[PDB]
Amino acid sequence: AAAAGPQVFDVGPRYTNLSYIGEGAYGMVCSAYDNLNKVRVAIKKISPFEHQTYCQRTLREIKILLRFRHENIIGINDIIRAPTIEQMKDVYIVQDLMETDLYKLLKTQHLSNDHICYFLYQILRGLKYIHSANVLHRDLKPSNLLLNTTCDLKICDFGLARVADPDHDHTGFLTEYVAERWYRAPEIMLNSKGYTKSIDIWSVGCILAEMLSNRPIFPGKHYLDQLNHILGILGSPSQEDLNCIINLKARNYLLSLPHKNKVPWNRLFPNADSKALDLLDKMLTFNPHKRIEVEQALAHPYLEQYYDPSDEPIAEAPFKFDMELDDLPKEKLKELIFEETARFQPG
Repeated sequence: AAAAGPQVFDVGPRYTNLSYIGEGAYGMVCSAYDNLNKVRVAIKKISPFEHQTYCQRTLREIKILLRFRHENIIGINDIIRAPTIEQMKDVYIVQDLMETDLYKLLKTQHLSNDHICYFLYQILRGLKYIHSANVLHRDLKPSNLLLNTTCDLKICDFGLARVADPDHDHTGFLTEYVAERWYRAPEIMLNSKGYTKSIDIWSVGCILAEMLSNRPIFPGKHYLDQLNHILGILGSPSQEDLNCIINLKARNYLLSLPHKNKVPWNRLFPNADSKALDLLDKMLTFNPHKRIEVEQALAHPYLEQYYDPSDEPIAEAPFKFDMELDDLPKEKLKELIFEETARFQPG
């Protein structure tokens, strides 16, 4: 078995000339030469079978990525695992090699207006598909946007993704949340489980702001600070938008805060295209009901060079029902992962 930083990175006959390209969630990532397609590929080694949580996120990601087929969503090209459940301790996911991600790129590179526009278009084109499958990504952020050397953009990391469930979106004030703090919609901190499509549009809005300035727009240091950051730019919510928050504890928290006026986007982003700021405004709308939808965003004048709804496909096979994964034991989840990965076996 081939070794790297040894641990075991055992990827069969097909994949050779391994190079460590960092750590991931439940294992390590290497590039490799695909001896069959004659290209360098990315391979992620995953070891989740000890933890119900790691199993759930792995199964969710595999089920979604295998069902989805879209230019702006990372595909699974292969999955390497032992031929039996008993021998399966690890799973290797083979994906297109993407040389960087928007997180890494924004560390050092200034984006041209043309790059910002093309990246935003591709994010929303991928997100249109995701949402058309009745799926929410729920963890959109620069590190989950992969880029290759020709600036093709692919959304990745569906470990926190859920089937949309607007009916069951309500929760109490200060409900604990998993997805990265700085990209969370205001309603997550107030009264939302993040089970509606509008939470993903907020994250895209945050990413657009970050592309315009190379710094996170709402770098909250703590759960409620995320909201003070948002209201420090957007200003105090309107009476109308408060009237939409019926949770008394969430509404009274907002009422307790001193009045804050809106900071104009052109003051924050003086170098920005005016059309980009108009669209930013509509994505970073406090009220999730008034927030722009993905298809409206694609149709915005900022994106007019790219917009072509005939070339913006939707999903053939939406997830119509909850994937009831939350209270399945590890052992069943391992069986489902085994079954889900069976198509890639010589077998």
